[PDB]
Amino acid sequence: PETRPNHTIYINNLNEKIKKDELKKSLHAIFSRFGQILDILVSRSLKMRGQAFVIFKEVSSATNALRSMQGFPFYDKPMRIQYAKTDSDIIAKMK
RNA sequence: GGCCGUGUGCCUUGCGCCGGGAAACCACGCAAGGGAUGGUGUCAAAUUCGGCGAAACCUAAGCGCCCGCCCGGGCGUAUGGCAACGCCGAGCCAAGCUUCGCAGCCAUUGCACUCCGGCUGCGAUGAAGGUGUAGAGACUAGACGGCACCCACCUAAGGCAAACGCUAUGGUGAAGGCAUAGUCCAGGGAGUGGCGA
Ligand SMILES: [K+]
Ligand SMILES: [K+]
Ligand SMILES: [K+]
Ligand SMILES: [K+]
Ligand SMILES: [K+]
Ligand SMILES: [Mg+2]
Ligand SMILES: [Mg+2]
Ligand SMILES: [Mg+2]
Ligand SMILES: [Mg+2]
Ligand SMILES: [Mg+2]
Ligand SMILES: [Mg+2]
Ligand SMILES: [Mg+2]
Ligand SMILES: [Mg+2]
Ligand SMILES: [Mg+2]
Ligand SMILES: [Mg+2]
Ligand SMILES: [Mg+2]
Ligand SMILES: [Mg+2]
Ligand SMILES: [Mg+2]
Repeated sequence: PETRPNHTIYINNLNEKIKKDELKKSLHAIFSRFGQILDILVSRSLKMRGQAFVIFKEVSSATNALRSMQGFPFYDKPMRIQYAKTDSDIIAKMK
């Protein structure tokens, strides 16, 4: 249902057809009114397909995205949203 | 269609040998013979532009030489030819591969930060191999070629085995297709004309 506070959020169960260059722009404008966004990682590989990571500036921007856009029908499919249990390599360089 | 020689290519044997390889066996340098060279299926495309190199054989202008000189001849001799054929640069190519773009189905609910599941469908791509390279040339199929597999034989590194050892993803089963089987038309047989010496 929910994991533990983190800047990055683990998203799965999505439409597995939209291209990498297209899906990055499909998440930019919709998930912007929560705060500053860092980077979005998308992979079409068998392990990572239908899965995406989204990183915000602060926890407040990440928690707002967790509640306001919870279970949004993204391309005819609702999305499962959890916090990333493992910290990203981007955040560790800043801390 | 058959004999007698010539050169070049080819394999076998016998011998050289800073080479690659674990070995088998490739690669080379040469010398002496023609006995020996698996199968089955599959692919039929690009076939273009230039350049380098060549023996046997054909020939003798220039040279030397001799007919005492000249006049004419005679001799040798490629730097002239033809050509088996050895390659090279660029473009291009059918399947089987190496890697990407898009579609389609079968899967998969998956926490990753460098990147990665299958199968058929074109399009693009690397590594072989081919074309270029036949008597001018043209078309047809095949194999002696490309690809996949099978068989025989050798070997045994890696893997397996406590171990005698076992096994190929390693090799070997010639070159021809610089036109091979064929059809076709060039060329000689069979004219005339140019160039050359
Ligand atoms: K002969
Ligand atoms: K050796
Ligand atoms: K050839
Ligand atoms: K062994
Ligand atoms: K020929
Ligand atoms: Mg024989
Ligand atoms: Mg044809
Ligand atoms: Mg004279
Ligand atoms: Mg005279
Ligand atoms: Mg002679
Ligand atoms: Mg000559
Ligand atoms: Mg040529
Ligand atoms: Mg031709
Ligand atoms: Mg042998
Ligand atoms: Mg040929
Ligand atoms: Mg020939
Ligand atoms: Mg022929
Ligand atoms: Mg004539």
